[PDB]
Amino acid sequence: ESADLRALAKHLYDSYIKSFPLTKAKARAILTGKKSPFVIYDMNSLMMGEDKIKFKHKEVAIRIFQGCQFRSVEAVQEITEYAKSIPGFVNLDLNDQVTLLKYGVHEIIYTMLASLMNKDGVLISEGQGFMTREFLKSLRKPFGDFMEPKFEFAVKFNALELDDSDLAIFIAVIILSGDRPGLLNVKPIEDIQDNLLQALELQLKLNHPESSQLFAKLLQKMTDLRQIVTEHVQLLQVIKKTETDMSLHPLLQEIY
Amino acid sequence: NPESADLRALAKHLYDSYIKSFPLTKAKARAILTGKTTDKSPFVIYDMNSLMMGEDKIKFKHKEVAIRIFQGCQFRSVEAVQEITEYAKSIPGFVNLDLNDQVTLLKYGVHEIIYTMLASLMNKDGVLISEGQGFMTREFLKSLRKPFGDFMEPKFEFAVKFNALELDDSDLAIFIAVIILSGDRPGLLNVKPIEDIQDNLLQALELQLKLNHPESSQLFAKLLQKMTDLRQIVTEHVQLLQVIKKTETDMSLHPLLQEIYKDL
Ligand SMILES: CCCOc1ccc(C(=O)NS(=O)(=O)c2ccccc2)cc1CNC(=O)c1ccc(-c2ncccn2)cc1
Ligand SMILES: CCCOc1ccc(C(=O)NS(=O)(=O)c2ccccc2)cc1CNC(=O)c1ccc(-c2ncccn2)cc1
Repeated sequence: ESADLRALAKHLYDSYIKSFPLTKAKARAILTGKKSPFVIYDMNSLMMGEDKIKFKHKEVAIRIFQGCQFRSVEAVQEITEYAKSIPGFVNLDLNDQVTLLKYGVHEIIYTMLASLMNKDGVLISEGQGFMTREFLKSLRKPFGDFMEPKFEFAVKFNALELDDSDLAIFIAVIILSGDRPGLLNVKPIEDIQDNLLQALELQLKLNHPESSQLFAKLLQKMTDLRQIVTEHVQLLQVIKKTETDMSLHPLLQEIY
Repeated sequence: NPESADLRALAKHLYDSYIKSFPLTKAKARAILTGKTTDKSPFVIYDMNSLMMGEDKIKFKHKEVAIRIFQGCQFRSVEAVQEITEYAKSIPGFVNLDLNDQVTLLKYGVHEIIYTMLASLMNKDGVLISEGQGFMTREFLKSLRKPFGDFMEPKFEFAVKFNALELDDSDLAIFIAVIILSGDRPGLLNVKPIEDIQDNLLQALELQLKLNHPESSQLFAKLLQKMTDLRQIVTEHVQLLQVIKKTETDMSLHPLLQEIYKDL
């Protein structure tokens, strides 16, 4: 029966590679120094950064915020495509699929964002750039505390030393969460997640035999992700409440 | 197997201490709730006059109606902190930790445990109180004057889902131990020795659920995911309390609970 769990793990790994360009293994090689990325450590390297690498992604703090928004919008489509490759997912009630993606994408965004972070900064622009933790923290209120909680999570998350093959299954487990509000048919969702869970459990045991209770430790990080997401939502609200300089083009805002 | 043997020993030790620290077990609570018996029948409180006669029939160990009920839950919570603290000390390695970290684990751990153990005392219709002598309906509690009317409801919602896991006391003893030894608590000085203990606890829990619920696929994984639900409930609860102290300036909060809420 473990032959089907290994097949599922492989299936998911291949799909994850196809859907997500910048893998963790690639990002790690770049971060550690093993064709260096442009570094943004202050206002002037910022200015030159957009001059050089030029991101589709007026005020500096606002321009950075909006850039992260553009990337998350792309990430949602990459995630959506990955979800469709998870066995059983497309066979679910279409409203439920929509629901699972709607509530799942932020958790996955921050999970995968950790792959792009170390304690010193984050890879941006498909790894063409590196923007420092301190520079981000130096953005005026309340933008200077937007990325920081994510860095704190990443550092803890990255200590688990997961690889791409591990994360492919973990991500799929997040998507198939039966507790999302408004779901109409919870049974096949938890039935699929139960199977992904077994796959992840086995994967972690074979891949990290020396890492005791890694499975448990990973599931515990769910708490952390969700806390990060609700916290993020709340900051977004303050940006909405205050901040008049956030208004984009009518059509542009529709996209977000 | 010699590994497995040490894990079973740890499970037995924990279940034993749990029975010793917590006077009203889930097993007892379920016996009262399912109302099979004639000696263990609770007096039911479902409205005001019912509550009034409750005060007579029920010996409570410890003004306005919502307030007397609030102060009632506050007393019980404090009693629970004491019970949990006593249980915590029995967990191997706990008392050997940095004193400041022992306190930190308790501070952030006790509410998650209170609402875990509170689920043992609930069904969809209400909650056992005063050592199972009383039963207060969910509707009566929901009908309370705002904002007291919605203090208890999120706990009920959690409990019915949690209860569907069908855990028994021997399972819960270990799960509660795992909650206490949480290495991700804010302000922990020495994370590693906590994590090492928690690691051992997680092994014990995992084996326990497999032996006790062999037909329950991924119960271990499902139980751990409930820790997310617990965090949420505690967060909501604390926010609710901050609302109260501003609206109800004549309402007193117990100092121990206050110290727990402080910078939570
Ligand atoms: C692979 C998953 C997606 O990557 C994500 C996803 C979400 C987020 C995110 O939620 N950001 S955020 O919390 O909304 C934020 C707000 C204000 C300042 C910093 C961050 C960020 C990135 C990472 N950020 C970037 O890639 C990025 C950052 C800055 C720019 C940028 N900087 C200067 C000018 C224009 N763009 C472009 C991209
Ligand atoms: C280990 C089990 C823990 O039990 C707990 C723990 C926490 C809480 C809790 O946090 N409650 S609460 O959310 O603060 C709340 C306050 C007011 C109305 C509804 C809810 C409640 C109970 C349950 N409540 C009671 O046991 C209780 C309820 C009512 C009375 C009471 N009622 C009327 C008059 C006097 N006492 C006494 C105890």
